[PDB]
Amino acid sequence: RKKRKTEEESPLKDKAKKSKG
Amino acid sequence: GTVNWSVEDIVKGINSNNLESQLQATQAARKLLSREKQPPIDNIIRAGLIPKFVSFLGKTDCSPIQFESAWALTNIASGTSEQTKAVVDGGAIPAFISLLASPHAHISEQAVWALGNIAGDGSAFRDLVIKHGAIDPLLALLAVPDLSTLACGYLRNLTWTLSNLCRNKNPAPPLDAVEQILPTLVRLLHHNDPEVLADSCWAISYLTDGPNERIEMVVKKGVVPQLVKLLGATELPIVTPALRAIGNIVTGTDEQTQKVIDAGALAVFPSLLTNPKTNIQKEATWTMSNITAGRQDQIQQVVNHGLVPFLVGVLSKADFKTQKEAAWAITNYTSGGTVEQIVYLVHCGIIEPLMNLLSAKDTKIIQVILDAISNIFQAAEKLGETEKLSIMIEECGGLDKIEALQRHENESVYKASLNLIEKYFS
Repeated sequence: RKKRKTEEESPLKDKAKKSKG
Repeated sequence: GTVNWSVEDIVKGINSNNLESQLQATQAARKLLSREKQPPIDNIIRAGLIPKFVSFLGKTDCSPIQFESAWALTNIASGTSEQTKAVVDGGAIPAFISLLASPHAHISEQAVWALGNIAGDGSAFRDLVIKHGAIDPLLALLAVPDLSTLACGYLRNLTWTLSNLCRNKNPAPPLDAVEQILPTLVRLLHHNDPEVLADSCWAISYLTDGPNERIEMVVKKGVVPQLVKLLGATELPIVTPALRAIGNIVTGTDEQTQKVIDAGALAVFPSLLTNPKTNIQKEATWTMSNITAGRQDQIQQVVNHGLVPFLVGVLSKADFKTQKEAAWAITNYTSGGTVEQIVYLVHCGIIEPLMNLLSAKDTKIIQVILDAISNIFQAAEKLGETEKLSIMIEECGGLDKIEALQRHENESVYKASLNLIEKYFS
């Protein structure tokens, strides 16, 4: 199994939620 | 008279039998939940306001209170899972999906935003939003001839919310939901606004994160070329997700990997492998490790684009995590590469930077490196050049470390060490 899938996925991940200021 | 109200005053107004009084009180609530920091989300929930807010969403006759309560519910939904749960528990999901059809663009946009926060909580709510039928109305909002005629912010919210419906893996979104959303996604990926492009890339990034069948339905859409183009963007918020998507794609079948190579992605790596943002450099090296884990003709493409000296470069100096991905890229390269290709790698100066990493406090990178040394000697063994290789490793303090790891603790290590010492050295 040569290919290595993602880990911690750290481009992080865009904020999942947004508060409307 | 709707600025910095106390929760009790807000409760007082919402409970009155006066639609206008409830409107002022709702707007007051929205402003507390919109303040710079420490919005009293829990206090509002305890006061039992969510059900009132959810019910106001269905007041077609009074669009302003539909907007205000939509905004208040949006900010509550932007909180913790328990807080988002409170909004869902109030029956807001279907109420919001009905608002998507509103004649008031600013109200349906609010609904789009709220649904964004609900789906963004995780797999469960994401799939619940989809079950209540949110995809069709959302996509219908984009069924226009030219995306540019839509308000800038309205489009950014729709895209972002769609990227959340594509987000999370345990489980991954429903296959049929992904197929529904993709064509629109392919279209947003060609829009000129940098935010829209970033969120579109993120969406593709989520969809390509998983089994190869998942990657396939995205690649099948012919977006690899556009992703490669965005890979060369000057805006970091675009390059980051785009690179993550390209990286995910190359973790699949060799044929899926060939698609990114054909699209000319390798020409952008000299830049990415020396990128100022350590993260972009880490992701790029990881991407390289999966390409060097491919066919010899794909490893050869890595060679033709002159990316080997860059790997030597990353292995030599970089963030430790980036160096670790470099090790892999090397051990994979040496594992599937031809003899002639392994020779080239050595001629590029891989031996020294590879030896120096053996001094690292990380049993994993050590097994990876020791492994590569093995593969390299194996190639030299095929040319009767084992001794010459021994010298090089011996000349740069190499052996002085394998002998050291020979007294290492981890079984897999000292074993590999002990072997290299007797099979090629002492």
